[PDB]
Amino acid sequence: GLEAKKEENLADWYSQVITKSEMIEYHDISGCYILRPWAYAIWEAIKDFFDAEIKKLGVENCYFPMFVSQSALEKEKTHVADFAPEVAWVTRSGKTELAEPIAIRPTSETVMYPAYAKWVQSHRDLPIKLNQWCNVVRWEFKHPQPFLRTREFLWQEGHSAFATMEEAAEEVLQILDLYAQVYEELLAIPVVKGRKTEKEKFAGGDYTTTIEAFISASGRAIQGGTSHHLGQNFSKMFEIVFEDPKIPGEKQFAYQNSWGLTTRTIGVMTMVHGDNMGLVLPPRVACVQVVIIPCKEALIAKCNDYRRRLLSVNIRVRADLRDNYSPGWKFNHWELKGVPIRLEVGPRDMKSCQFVAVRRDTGEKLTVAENEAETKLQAILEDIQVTLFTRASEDLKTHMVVANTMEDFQKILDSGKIVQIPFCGEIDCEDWIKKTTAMGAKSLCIPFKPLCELQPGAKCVNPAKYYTLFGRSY
Amino acid sequence: LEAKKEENLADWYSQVITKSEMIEYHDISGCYILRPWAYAIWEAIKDFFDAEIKKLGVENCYFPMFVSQSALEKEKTHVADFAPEVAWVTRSGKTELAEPIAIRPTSETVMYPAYAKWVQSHRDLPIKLNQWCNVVRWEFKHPQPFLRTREFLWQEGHSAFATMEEAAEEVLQILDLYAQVYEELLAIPVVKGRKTEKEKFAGGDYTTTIEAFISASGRAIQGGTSHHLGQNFSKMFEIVFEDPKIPGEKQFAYQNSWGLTTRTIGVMTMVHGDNMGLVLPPRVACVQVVIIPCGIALSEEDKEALIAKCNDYRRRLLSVNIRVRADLRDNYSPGWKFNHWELKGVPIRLEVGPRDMKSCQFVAVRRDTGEKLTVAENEAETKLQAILEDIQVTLFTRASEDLKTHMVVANTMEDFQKILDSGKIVQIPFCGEIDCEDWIKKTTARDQDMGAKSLCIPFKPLCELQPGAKCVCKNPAKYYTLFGRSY
Ligand SMILES: Nc1ncnc2c1ncn2[C@@H]1O[C@H](COP(=O)(O)OP(=O)(O)OP(=O)(O)O)[C@@H](O)[C@H]1O
Ligand SMILES: Nc1ncnc2c1ncn2[C@@H]1O[C@H](COP(=O)(O)OP(=O)(O)OP(=O)(O)O)[C@@H](O)[C@H]1O
Ligand SMILES: Cc1c(Cl)ccc2c1ncn2CC(=O)C[C@H]1NCCC[C@@H]1O
Ligand SMILES: Cc1c(Cl)ccc2c1ncn2CC(=O)C[C@H]1NCCC[C@@H]1O
Ligand SMILES: [Mg+2]
Ligand SMILES: [Mg+2]
Ligand SMILES: [Mg+2]
Ligand SMILES: [Mg+2]
Ligand SMILES: [Zn+2]
Ligand SMILES: [Zn+2]
Repeated sequence: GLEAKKEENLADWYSQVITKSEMIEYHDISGCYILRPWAYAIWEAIKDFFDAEIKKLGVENCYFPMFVSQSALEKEKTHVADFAPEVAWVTRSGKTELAEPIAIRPTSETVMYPAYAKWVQSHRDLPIKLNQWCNVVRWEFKHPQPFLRTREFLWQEGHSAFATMEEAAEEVLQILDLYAQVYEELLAIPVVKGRKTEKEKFAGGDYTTTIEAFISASGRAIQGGTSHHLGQNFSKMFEIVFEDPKIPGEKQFAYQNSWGLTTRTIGVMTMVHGDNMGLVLPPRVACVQVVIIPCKEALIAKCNDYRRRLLSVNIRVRADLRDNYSPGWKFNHWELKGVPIRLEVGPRDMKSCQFVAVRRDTGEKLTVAENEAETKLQAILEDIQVTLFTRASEDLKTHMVVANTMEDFQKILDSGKIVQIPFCGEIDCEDWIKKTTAMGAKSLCIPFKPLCELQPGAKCVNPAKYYTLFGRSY
Repeated sequence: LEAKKEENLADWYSQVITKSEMIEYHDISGCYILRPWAYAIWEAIKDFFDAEIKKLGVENCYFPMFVSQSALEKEKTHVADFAPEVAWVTRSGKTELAEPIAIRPTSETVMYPAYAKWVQSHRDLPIKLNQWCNVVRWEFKHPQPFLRTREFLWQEGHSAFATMEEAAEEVLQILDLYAQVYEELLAIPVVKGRKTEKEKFAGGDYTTTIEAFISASGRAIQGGTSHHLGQNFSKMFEIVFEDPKIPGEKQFAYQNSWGLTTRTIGVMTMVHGDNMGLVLPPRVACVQVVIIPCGIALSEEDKEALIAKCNDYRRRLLSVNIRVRADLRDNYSPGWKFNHWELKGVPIRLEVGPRDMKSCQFVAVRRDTGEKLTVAENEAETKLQAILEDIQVTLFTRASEDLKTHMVVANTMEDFQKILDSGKIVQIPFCGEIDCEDWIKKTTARDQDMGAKSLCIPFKPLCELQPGAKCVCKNPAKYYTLFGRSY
């Protein structure tokens, strides 16, 4: 039983939700968390979707080394100068000092791009589109939290190289849309697509696109996935060049993108859809969509007749026929785990050709005829998915509003909301917003489709260049 | 490709793995990039093994890569001989860590502390977890792409059971699955066996293994490992439960652990590769058939028609589940493509030219034999699928007969030494003592014209040991033991 309340102390509600759902176990190294099968299976569903989609775009899977040499990492600013403290360094094997220390990838640009330079000697050799599923380490400064901000995490990073800007620019938005599908269609989480401001964008790229999600219970936004156009910053840095097709002896630098998505997805799913009864799984990612619990031989045969029939309609179902646990225990158990539907069968319903289905999201008990099983259970699963998305949508609309001068901006921000405001775009101004609201508010993204069109000649909260989504964030 | 596999094995191997576009070199010694052509093979192995272990009830998870200094040293999980292979993170940025942290060389000390917390009663067993992950071992021995790399990808399975008989049954099920990966996927024959006392995982009860043979070097290699740990680790980490029906007794879990790595791909390369390059077994080839337009005089519409035919073969082949690629690139000649996909080891090259179209035929060329066949266009799905099956059987049959030729029996040290020096591995009567196995290693080095180590005690040796047979020292022999020079 979960005894914390998401409204009371978010930090202790989250800790008990991830542990009692058997998603997370704690490790003795700060910011490192064990992914138990319940959590890992969600990542695997995400991985199945994204991998298939990027494969349609021509991207191929690979695996590059985890260790990055001091020269390659230092080669040029993959990072900016402040990222250096988050890099973990190996300096010895056993008791023997390494001649030069080696770093654990915090990202793989500096591992991959020297090889890209070797593979590209003509425009024939482009595009290169590689993706890897792997683990990366960042010795994070902020307070660690499972799946939101971890010291080690799992991700996919995609790195693609092109002959022209226009090819690259198209992929950036293709990948971002796929990140948006993961959140919206898989995890039933609504997101805002946008571009990072000068201050918040990756210093190694030209522009950074992003999807931002909102976590009501904290009043904070969070970056869900990232898709950069690196332009020619890295190809100039690593000499990824090909020969001009028309002009003797003349070199062109490749255009590059890089994009990544992490297990942070699962934490956002938890923070958005979790309730005071525990985890709530969107059916699309639930490895168990229906759990069957009997409330011997006659009644179980009915339970297994339901479970074979549900498998026959491609529904992921588990029959919890264990005799060593009381039904009440099972109810609590699978509710904490967030199974979308509990299918209860008692002696009463069996004789009636009946059963009761309990949806995890709303709690309604539904009495359905036995014949009705595959058709009605799948209809409930799709309404749970739609219901979870609709509830989080209307929650996002409620907490994302518009203000046009600083005093109005703060009042909404202090009410636990994020707001789109007319913005200079300049770093000095964004710093000032950061400390005036302080607890300080950051820019989240410049939305592709802002709530309002910017008023003719409107000024920042210099003239305004764009409505920018601001808020307190992770 | 310049080098020849029989002349200089190391440079042939370096040339096959790079010109097949499997491997790229890194500036960290013993670390190698897995380009998509190699990684697709890993994915094929992964897809098979993963499905199989799920049938056995094993679940997938992911445990931290970092091992605290205290946890790694807290218990005797490994012999101190392994300490030099552990890589240590000692600082972030320029700030030294208060305590250094180790990179997982294996995950016992990370997992088993959590197993102890999760095991509170008999209800909590069995625990069967598997993780696909990367591991670091600062190898002293000569690193080689995929055979011995300082970072590698693997699967490690760790299971805990209430009873010994459950544990023991799984050890051999996993061993059998490893044997199916090598034999049915990679077409490599293997010898199942048990490791000698010297060669076993010191922390377990017994170690089973599959051993593979690489003829061109006359050297064997450990292809996969499956341990019964008994209760050695459950006692160290207190993975215990009280059976209420057995009041006053602590029930220590019976455990297994098992692992398989990207060494698989290197053995496949070494076993089936030839002087034209890689040879992929159809079962793991990410491209089973490459379609190449030939003979491209032709109007633009005619050329478009010939590409249309190539794409129609590609949809026909996809429709019966053959993995196919149409190399429709206009910037390379057909002859270039022939060589390119041969170096990559594609099982079947399907050539289509304009005369072939008008004739309603195509040409299929098998990578394993080089045989060219003219096939009727209507017969494409059935004939290509039949050839793919015969390639697979051909590759396994060749490597089988090669293993049979190079694995023989000797009952005297002098015969053992002579047979060994001919590039073979040998089953000999062996006492089993560690001192003796050391003796054999340095005598087979001294008296050679690299010492030989024990490979496994075969489950099914070639000959039965005679009553009162004595070892090749003077102690009696306990069992026929497979010996050889090894990677
Ligand atoms: N410590 C972390 N734990 C989990 N996910 C993370 C962590 N740091 C970054 N991410 C995620 O990685 C994705 C791509 O990595 P990237 O380098 O763009 O992150 P970032 O800009 O440093 O993120 P943030 O400001 O949210 O820490 C982001 O969309 C973010 O969701
Ligand atoms: N450096 C390595 N690179 C690739 N695979 C490896 C490496 N070391 C071990 N393996 C493989 O990992 C499997 C399981 O790991 P394990 O620790 O049992 O190996 P091991 O006994 O140390 O190996 P070896 O005798 O080759 O040194 C072995 O069966 C072997 O095939
Ligand atoms: C600590 C640190 C360093 Cl040292 C260097 C770059 C870093 C970083 N933290 C964040 N980035 C930026 C990136 O990772 C760019 C993109 N890499 C590919 C996947 C998507 C990702 O956004
Ligand atoms: C360097 C080093 C250390 Cl420091 C510690 C244990 C080691 C090791 N080298 C080898 N083993 C032995 C193992 O890994 C045992 C089993 N672990 C589960 C998967 C299969 C594997 O056989
Ligand atoms: Mg960061
Ligand atoms: Mg950022
Ligand atoms: Mg070893
Ligand atoms: Mg060994
Ligand atoms: Zn301003
Ligand atoms: Zn002996």
